[PDB]
Amino acid sequence: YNVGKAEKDGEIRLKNGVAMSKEELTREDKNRLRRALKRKRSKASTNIKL
Amino acid sequence: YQRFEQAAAFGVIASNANCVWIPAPGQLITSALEDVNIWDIKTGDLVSKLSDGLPPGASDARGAKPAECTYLEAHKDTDLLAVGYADGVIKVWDLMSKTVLLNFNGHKAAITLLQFDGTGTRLISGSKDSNIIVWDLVGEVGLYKLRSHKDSITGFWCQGEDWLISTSKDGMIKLWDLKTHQCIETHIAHTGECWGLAVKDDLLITTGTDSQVKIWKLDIENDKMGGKLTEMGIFEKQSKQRGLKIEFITNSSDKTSFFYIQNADKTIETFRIRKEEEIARGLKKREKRLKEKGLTEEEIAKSIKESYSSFILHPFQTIRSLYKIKSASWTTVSSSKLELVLTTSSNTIEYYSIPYEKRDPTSPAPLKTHTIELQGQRTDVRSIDISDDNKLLATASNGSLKIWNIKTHKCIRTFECGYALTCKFLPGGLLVILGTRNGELQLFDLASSSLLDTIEDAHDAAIWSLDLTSDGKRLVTGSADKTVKFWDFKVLKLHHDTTLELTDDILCVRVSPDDRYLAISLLDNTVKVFFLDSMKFYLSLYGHKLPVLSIDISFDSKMIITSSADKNIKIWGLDFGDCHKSLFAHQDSIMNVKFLPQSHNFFSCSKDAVVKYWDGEKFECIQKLYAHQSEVWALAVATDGGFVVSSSHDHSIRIWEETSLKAGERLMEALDLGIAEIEGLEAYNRDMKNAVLIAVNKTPEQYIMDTLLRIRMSQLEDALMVMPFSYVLKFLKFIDTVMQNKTLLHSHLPLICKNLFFIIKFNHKELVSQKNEELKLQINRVKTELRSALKSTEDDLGFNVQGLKFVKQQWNLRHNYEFVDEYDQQEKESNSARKRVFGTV
Amino acid sequence: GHTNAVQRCSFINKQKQLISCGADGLIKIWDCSSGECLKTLDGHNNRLWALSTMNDGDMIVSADADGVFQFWKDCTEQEIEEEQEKAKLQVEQEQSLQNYMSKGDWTNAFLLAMTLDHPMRLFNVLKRALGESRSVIFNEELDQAISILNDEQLILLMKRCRDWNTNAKTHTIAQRTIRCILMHHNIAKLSEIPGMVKIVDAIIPYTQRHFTRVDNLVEQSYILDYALVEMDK
Repeated sequence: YNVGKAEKDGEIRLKNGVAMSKEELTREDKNRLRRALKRKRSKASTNIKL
Repeated sequence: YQRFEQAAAFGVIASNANCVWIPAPGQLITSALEDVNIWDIKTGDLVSKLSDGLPPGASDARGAKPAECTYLEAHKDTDLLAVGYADGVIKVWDLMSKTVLLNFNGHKAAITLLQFDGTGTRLISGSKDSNIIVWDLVGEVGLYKLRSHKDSITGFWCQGEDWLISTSKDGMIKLWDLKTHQCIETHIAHTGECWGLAVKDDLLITTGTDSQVKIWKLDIENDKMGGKLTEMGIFEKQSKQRGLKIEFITNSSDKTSFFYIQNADKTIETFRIRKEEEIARGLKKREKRLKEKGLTEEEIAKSIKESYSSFILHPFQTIRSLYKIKSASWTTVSSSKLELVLTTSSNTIEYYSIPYEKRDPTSPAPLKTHTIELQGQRTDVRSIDISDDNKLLATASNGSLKIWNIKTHKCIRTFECGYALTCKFLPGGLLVILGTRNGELQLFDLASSSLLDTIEDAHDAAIWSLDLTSDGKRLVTGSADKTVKFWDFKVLKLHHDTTLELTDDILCVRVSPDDRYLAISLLDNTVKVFFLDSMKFYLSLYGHKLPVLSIDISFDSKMIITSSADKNIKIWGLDFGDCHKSLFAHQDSIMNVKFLPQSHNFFSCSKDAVVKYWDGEKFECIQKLYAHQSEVWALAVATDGGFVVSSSHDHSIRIWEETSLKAGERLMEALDLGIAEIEGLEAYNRDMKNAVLIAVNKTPEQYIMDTLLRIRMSQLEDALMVMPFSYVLKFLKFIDTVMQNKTLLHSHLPLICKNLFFIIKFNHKELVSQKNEELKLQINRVKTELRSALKSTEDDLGFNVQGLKFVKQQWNLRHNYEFVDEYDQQEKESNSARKRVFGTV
Repeated sequence: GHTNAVQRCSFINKQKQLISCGADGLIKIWDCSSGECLKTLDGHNNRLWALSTMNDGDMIVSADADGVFQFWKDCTEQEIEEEQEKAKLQVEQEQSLQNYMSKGDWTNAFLLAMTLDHPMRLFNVLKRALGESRSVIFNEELDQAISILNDEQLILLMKRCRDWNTNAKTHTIAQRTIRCILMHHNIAKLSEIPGMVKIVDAIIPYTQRHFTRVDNLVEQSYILDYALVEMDK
């Protein structure tokens, strides 16, 4: 068993085992996680006149 | 080159902001884009104008459009005015000194609401960025931020230092605890956006997008973990549009309360709060009516709850205005009458007086007592002009024509006209001619202050452009009817001379200064030049992708400029019609271009709210003028070239006049600080029988532990080797003190073990040599507790592995197939067993 | 957008929308203003010849060639009301959860986290409730709460325990919760819960690794004993 992607769409699950529901995450965290996702994928006449 | 700076700005009475009424009908404070105006209601004249400074066009001036005022709040007792700007900047203004006192920058978007506390020492600001920040005026700092809301703050209520209620565009009403900086309660006020919030005692009212209006009782001291906000009832206002603002006012003599619901339409609906006895009296009467109707007692009580709102609220009166309303505020409350002041979106101020007696008002409609309308134009100015004397500026707008004195900036005369599109002075500065959208030509006389003549059938369609010859005896008008018509001035009346039929709609017509060329722009993207005297075709300029909107010809009749909706300015040679250069000038359509007199330099204005000064020979942008907030529709250049006048969609007319430690080393420092405190307290306690730690708010054990965590493991072993033995005894004392705290020990048990065992192993020889009896006892205490903590984690693991194995085994007996033949079981287990694929070389 | 011939068409919701039936048997609701398919209703396996509407299409009747009638009723307002009520309850639960965690009412915060499915808050509730326990498994109230958990909640909790167990920095919270489940639940019932054994299968191999570690830490700890005997000499 390897902890992988969350089965629920709303949930976010990381390889370390930390799971976060998107509802609870604060907006700054949501952006931070979104940016972290980017890095990992990258490594792998009338109308006119008036 | 010389620099152009904003000499003056006028024509704006009330911009996109709220209005503040101050007692002396009293004065009114309203926003004028980047500046704030103080008006006198009775006289209708501007008392003063607040400008921070740094006029547009200066070298020190910024390269972006000014941030307009968005919300105004004044504290009456202290004569302080707080002005919020669309960039999230709060400026505190001194009304007496008319100067800026404080400048707060904490918001990332437009400020939606400001509010002084009762004592006037703290300012709460809400912004479109969904944050509420409390500012300390005396400290000139931000105390704390409130960051629960997920959309723009529409309204909030805080009359006490202890509690605050906020409303936001996400549909939530949130109760805040100012001493804890946390949100305590959250309710969905409305299905969509929640816009209005007004609180009077326990009574609370909020407005959503629809006509539904909710009532809430505010039992602040409920302290049940819930119910500080509970829904009372729903009452429907007549206006189906959203409610923007709600405000209470109380009559001191009669303790009666009134409030309004400013709608997005042209309606303000006022309401009266029924007194408690009247609620009781009404309740009995309705119960008798319902009882007479034969309804059961249970049904009556439920209906009374359904009709709860009607008992408290009485629709008082509805104020109807010709123009959409932008903001409103109570002015005075009295038994005789009730007065309101509002600002419309069409740049005017209206004062309403409501005389009333007892329940209902005396008049069917409110009385409009005062209006401030002379110094502005209701609709946007489509065309402007400057007289030859450079003293009178004619501004033509939909429904009205106004003339201004450039020196006093005050409107002299106002004329009622059609949807004016083009306006120009006749020679002498005593007459004006308009080209209306209905195809009419209107001639006004300034001295007579009346319209002399109208030519109803001048054109079949809109008259887009209108120009005069240098002599001023001939008139040229270009219209959407696909014709150009020549007119003569004969004593004064206009006579049609000739008609030139073209193939497509005409957008602009220009006559060269010397009266030789006539340039006409067509909707098929082409500019046609004709010889004025003979009307013989001369050239057909081509290459513009979108229709040409303005044309202008140099004073020497050598160059012709064409600015089109394709964002390009093209400069041509009239001798051969060759294009000298195409400039990608603006970020949107360019509406007007004008040559400076006696020079080839020209100005350009576009929908991007930027006026640009160009050089005619070098074809570079000399200066960028950022002062307008919206589209610039028209432009005009003085005959002498001393100043340029621009009129924009924001109802503003602007005149431009020509002028370190490493790991281990950090750990040793941490040990010194923590163990200095631990040893100090231990000595103090024995006898009885620092700044850094206080700042971080951590115990000595936690402070050292955190330093250990921060050290990267790849550096930890080398960090501990650098430590002297004297610090190792300090480290051992730290581990001893951690042992008493069982919470910390089990939080970081593996880390403690790795560092402790490494320390002992590295310098075991020196540790054993020491004959300190105290040290022997520490290692005994450290040893026993480390085992028990490790054993406790050890026993829990062993219990679970054996228990979970039992659970697996029981399921196998009940729900696993067994094959008596051993060979048949082998293949079954192989198939059921998990399979993983590995790459092999 | 129709695969086959369209045999009926009628306007619904005044000018806003149109409904069409095709020989493919698919009823498609389009938007007149944008000309786009908002919804597709599929209750037939043959051609549709007839389509009746009433109250601007609040109820729609379509008959198959086989003889099957589908009586459709509008439920947009019914659906949105439920979502509003669900959202209103969720907003209450979220706020109540934040209050309990700030107050430290873990026995209540645990229940809310379980219903709301907030794995992070659930971990913090158990983590700092365990920390207080250091100073039967968690405490009397919270141990009772775990015992009451039904089959659905137990499966959800054991899934979190599995994931926490994989990490050596967080396994301690997983073991005590698993122990709490074993000590306060009928072991027979846990086996029959579908999918529990597959969850249990992943837990044991990691539990054994954590067992091998810690046991080594105990072995290493006897350097203190060898230190003490040396100092005694």
